[PDB]
Amino acid sequence: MLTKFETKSARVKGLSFHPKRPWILTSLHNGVIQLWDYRMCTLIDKFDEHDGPVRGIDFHKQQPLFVSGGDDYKIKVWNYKLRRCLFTLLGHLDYIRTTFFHHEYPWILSASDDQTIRVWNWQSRTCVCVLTGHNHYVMCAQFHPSEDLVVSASLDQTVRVWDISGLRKKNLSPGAVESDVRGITGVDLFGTTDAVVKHVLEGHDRGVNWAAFHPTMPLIVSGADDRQVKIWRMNESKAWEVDTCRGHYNNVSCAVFHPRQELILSNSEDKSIRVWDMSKRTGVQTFRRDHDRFWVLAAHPNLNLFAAGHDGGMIVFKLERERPAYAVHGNMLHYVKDRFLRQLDFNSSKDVAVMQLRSGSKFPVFNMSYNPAENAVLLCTRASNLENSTYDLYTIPKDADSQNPDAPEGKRSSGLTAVWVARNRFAVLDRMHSLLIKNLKNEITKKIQVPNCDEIFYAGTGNLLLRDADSITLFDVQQKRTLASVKISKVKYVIWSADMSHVALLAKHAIVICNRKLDALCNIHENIRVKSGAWDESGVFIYTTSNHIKYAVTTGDHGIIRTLDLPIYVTRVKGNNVYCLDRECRPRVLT
Amino acid sequence: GLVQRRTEASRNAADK
Amino acid sequence: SKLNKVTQLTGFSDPVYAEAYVHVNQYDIVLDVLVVNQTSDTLQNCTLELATLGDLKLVEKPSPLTLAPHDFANIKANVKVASTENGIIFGNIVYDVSGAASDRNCVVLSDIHIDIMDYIQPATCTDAEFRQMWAEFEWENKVTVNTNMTDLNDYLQHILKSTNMKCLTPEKALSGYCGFMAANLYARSIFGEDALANVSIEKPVHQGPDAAVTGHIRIRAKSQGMALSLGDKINLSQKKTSL
Amino acid sequence: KKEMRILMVGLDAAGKTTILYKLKLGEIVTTIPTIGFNVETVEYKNISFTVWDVGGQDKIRPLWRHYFQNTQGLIFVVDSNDRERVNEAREELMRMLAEDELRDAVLLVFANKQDLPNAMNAAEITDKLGLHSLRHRNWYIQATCATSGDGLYEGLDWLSNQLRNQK
Repeated sequence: MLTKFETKSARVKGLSFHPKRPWILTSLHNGVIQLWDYRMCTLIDKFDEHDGPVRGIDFHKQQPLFVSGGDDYKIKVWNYKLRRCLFTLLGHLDYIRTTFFHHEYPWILSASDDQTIRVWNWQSRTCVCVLTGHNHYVMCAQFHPSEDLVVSASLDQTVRVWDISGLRKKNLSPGAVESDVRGITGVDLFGTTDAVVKHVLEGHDRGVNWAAFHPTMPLIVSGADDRQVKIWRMNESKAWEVDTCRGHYNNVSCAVFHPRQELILSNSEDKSIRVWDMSKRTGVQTFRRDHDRFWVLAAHPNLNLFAAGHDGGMIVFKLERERPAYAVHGNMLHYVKDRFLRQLDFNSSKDVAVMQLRSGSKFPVFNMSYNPAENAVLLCTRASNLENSTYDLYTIPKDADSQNPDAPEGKRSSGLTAVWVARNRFAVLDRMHSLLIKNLKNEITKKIQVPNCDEIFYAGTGNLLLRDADSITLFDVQQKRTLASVKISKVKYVIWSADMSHVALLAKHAIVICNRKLDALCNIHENIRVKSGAWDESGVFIYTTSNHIKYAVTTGDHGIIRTLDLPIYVTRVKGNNVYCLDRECRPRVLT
Repeated sequence: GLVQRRTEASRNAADK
Repeated sequence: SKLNKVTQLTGFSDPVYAEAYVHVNQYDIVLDVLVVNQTSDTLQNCTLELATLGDLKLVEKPSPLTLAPHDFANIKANVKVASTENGIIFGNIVYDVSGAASDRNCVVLSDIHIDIMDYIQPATCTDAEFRQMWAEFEWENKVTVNTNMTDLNDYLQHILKSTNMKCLTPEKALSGYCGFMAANLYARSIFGEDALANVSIEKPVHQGPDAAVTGHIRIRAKSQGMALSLGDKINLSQKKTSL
Repeated sequence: KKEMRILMVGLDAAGKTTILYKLKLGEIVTTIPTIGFNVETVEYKNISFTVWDVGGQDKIRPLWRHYFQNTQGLIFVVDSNDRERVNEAREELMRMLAEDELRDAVLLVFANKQDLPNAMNAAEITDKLGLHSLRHRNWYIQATCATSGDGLYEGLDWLSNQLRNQK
């Protein structure tokens, strides 16, 4: 788990990510709604008009609106630009558990302990439909992301799928005559014909707390007080249980599909978040807290960001490191995308898959080192336990067929980091923090014991940069001597100029630019996390934060070039063009 | 570099 | 010259250029922000969003403006100072473009740093009062000396100038070249907050005559913010002289 | 109370739905472009007006023909700020006015969004729509701001007087 942001507050019952802004709404048990910027780690605003716990919260996808639903039986619709409640929807008779906006229609879906699901038109401020049929508290109701379907979860031990296609036809038909249906009082005790139960999913032994649709497949995930997460498949005529994920030891509060991977995330009152493989139904990862129960899970629609609400606040996290593994040499970019090593020529813009990587690494490639002389690549993979870290040595085939890239047999071995030192030799940092020099056959040619070395970086032919806790040392591998040292804590990336005259040392919040002797020329402190950088042909270091493209000159002058909507990894800068990789490993050019 | 001192003098001053 | 207080907030490649004139008064900070539309598009609801860090409070939220193509406007914002703490003002310029699906709705401003030195005045007390306050004060900040200065007296004078603190230790007690110096410093804020510092510095004889001054500065105050802000100011001043 | 059927049509974003809910609820409803129709009953001077607000998107304009039957009054809403689509609004209005089912319908034109600084005035819209070329049809143009509600009640007062004299 890569924690990005963490809040301390009263119990978080609801979470919603803003689709475009780096914002998250948190609804608290004390009636307060908090709006946070998770990039800046700041509270933007607070909304406190609800009389008691707020459980339902959702951002509108396009409008400057959010909806909240509380134990006060009120649904409030808010304009976050105006920082005011626009109106309150009244009609539920008991606690509102969930509130969601429809993705196309001006509808709000609400689920309540009154055993009803209500659809509201937020433009007309009217209840348009009441879904009746659950015999207990309706803990969750969600719209299908593309179809006129609703899924609901209830303490009646059932998950129900509702067809709302009738509701759409009635409200969108332009020829609906002025019939004075002053029908205030006709709560037709017989369920309104506009929404029909399509499927009833029975199989939980206790109350169901959450249900969610799969974003693209006809799958439903449900979490219940039976401590099970169930996967359901539906078609037009039938729905059935596919399988059950077992391993929670208390009530499952929320379960969601991963929006981009075949993974299920569930959280539970057992103080754990579990990640499940959707195909194998096995627990891939488990995250625990010592004292705080989990209540709600949210996934960001467009980013690999998750949020979990617990008794003591909220966590915003990532499952995986989205940083692409890449190496730049001259006009060629080598980068890893999925299972393929790709080669991009910056001049021709030709992006070709050069080879297929060996299947079976559970962990993404952490770093890559390219050797242009032997056309060989070192791919470093870090395990969750650093001692189990591996590197793969591949030779890139010359005749790469772009449609069917060859799968060369890579030599896998144990090591923390592997970096090229010479044309026919590479250095490996072993699990024992010892420096192993290997040949192209992966044979140990020299063993060098280095005190306090956590990481190694390339520093020219025969030289390495060794990172300790508080310094970087330039080390000659042949002479086994330290040449120079610079004080900088926890350097993550080292970027040399094209002529090797200058080096940029990238820490989490600091950039130190040094000359070839490791004399510090400038030190830049950033409040925002530094992501990547590249040297321009002019000798300017262009770097990226999470929010900006910035420049730094060797004299210490630095500034903002451009705001970034998404964090990007700079690969090369040429004139007015910044070549970069996005978090999806797509090459982009920014002017 | 911020440290809370918990000396007998600081306790006696706080109690005074 | 007003020019010495002009701080550039955005770059020339930004769709909205901004610069601020920062005027620090005794209890309030006036930001006069020039905003220039560098685009051919009409910027609707162009809003200066300010956020403060420390004991700074924004008095009024800037109103949204509409900027014509290549038009300019001044936005004044007042920030109140409640205590003697290091403040940082963060901001964004947010705008809506009519009709163009531009992905850029936000320009991020440069951080504006408020200096604690405008609130600190040199003060005098007796050695007995200093020792009593030094024992009684709850918050200590220990700053490690990290300077390129080789003279102990030049380093003390640099700290006195950079902190606006008065040296209480008499010149005779500082006299003579022994490679060791200790001095007591005292200041008061305009809010009546007492700040004490002890400077304990040495010349590391084993590193030669060109060795930089080494040691510790201890700052004591009743408030956490005062001790923290003075410590950060001393750390920043020492790093500027290392260039 | 006399019941009167009114069809409210016009291009997308003309503010039709904002006019309808401003008259009924007194409030400004921030509306997304209407992808359908709304039906609301508004009472003015003991006449019950059943107003049909039909969406003005290109895909919905072919469906306006289904609402012509039994229409006693036509309200055409024009965005007075949208100079580019005024000719399109004229063609669509002229196409509707050529329908035999609308022959006896009274025409009210709302020149909406007059609060905007670049808005065409009611006289300029009258010429651009060619309303002076209409023979044998009672028409009126009213400058309106749907957000303030200005001119909406004057337009309804004209419509109520015309529809009262037609029997």
